[PDB]
Amino acid sequence: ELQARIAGEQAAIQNETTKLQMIAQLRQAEQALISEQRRERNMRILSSGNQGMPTIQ
Amino acid sequence: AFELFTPLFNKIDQTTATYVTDISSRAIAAITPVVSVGLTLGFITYGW
Repeated sequence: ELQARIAGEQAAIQNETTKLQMIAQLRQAEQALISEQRRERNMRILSSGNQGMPTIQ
Repeated sequence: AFELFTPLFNKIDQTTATYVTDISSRAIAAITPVVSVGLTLGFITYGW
């Protein structure tokens, strides 16, 4: 019974390892998404579809 | 749309009208009657 308990404990540590891998992937995805938002803002400022300009009055 | 030279030209035209054309018109209109009568009377007097 103690051997099987220790085996279950190893399985739990395995699960934590998988969870940490998943957290690292999510971290990378979040950084990529922040970069995408930055580039969306940049595109919106510099878009050639803009039609406005200051008016002389 | 892009409108920069139309507003600028209209602004400059307004400045030239109010400050170079109207002032000249105001001065000439004020002196035209008086100078007219004075010149006519001077003509008569000098002739005599």
